[PDB]
Amino acid sequence: STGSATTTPIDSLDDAYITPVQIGTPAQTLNLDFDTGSSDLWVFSSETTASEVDGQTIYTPSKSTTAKLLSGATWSISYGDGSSSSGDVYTDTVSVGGLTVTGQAVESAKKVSSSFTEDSTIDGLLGLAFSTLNTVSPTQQKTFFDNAKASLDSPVFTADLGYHAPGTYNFGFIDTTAYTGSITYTAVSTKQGFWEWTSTGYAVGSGTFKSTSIDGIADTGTTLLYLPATVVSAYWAQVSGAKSSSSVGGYVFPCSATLPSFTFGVGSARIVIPGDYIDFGPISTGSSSCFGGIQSSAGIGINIFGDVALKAAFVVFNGATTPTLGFASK
Repeated sequence: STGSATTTPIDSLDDAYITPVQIGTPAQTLNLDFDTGSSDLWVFSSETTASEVDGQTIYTPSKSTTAKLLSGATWSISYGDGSSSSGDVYTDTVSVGGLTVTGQAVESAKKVSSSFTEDSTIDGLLGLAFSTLNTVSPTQQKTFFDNAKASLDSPVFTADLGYHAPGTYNFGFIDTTAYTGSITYTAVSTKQGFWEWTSTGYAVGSGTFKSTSIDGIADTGTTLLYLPATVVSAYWAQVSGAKSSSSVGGYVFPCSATLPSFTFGVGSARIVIPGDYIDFGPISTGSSSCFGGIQSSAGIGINIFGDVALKAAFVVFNGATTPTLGFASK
């Protein structure tokens, strides 16, 4: 089997991407944030505290003939941005792009933090990291990918995120029309439950490439590119008037600037992030200070190749017995 679904930016900045997902029978379609940095499939639901729902579409298990309470199971998750959610668990039929899993754990939120409530466009998350990170207790549950894997034509999914445009998540096949050149594969460590890999270095604009190992994660659920302070300082030093602002919470730059590109290494291959991908616009409406898309990881504990990086590539998440990541230009 295979599946193929379009993913759409939630706003003009590409702050996140939403992908329609069918849950239950008859189908209830929710728009979920596919997140390769977490491992829970959770949704706004009929159980979510009413004051914490503001425009989201909800999953109502009582209206699904295939929903079953997963008795005694609870979940609770905290993300890198400080957001959180928790609740109970149903099993139900879940389909993405024509690919169906029966008996998928659908984590129904009873509570969500303010950042979720305030984002009316995101109806929940679909985790695509390793199932070792799933938070369901007392019986950990599998991701949609892990449950689909044995049925897929190839045990892979691909992320093809758009810059200010829709893109695609495919399951079970590699669309050889969707990228240019060849795919470079690189090793993955699953020790922390992430798609963790080591970049071979970076360049700023037309500058020379610096060969250096940068361990980090491929995380579709993170907007920006978070790298070591040395790398980030080297990038922003090439932008007149850029500075790190403790009041704003990262590097800002004059909105009048033209940003340089940023290149990262994948083995001997190179992915180039155009400068415009690094512009996240005014820090507040009407400001002439703009927020940078490359930020320091120093206060995180991990480097994160988020959407800023991943949208410059066609990315293969190879879930074979020995997982690997692949990157191609596009």
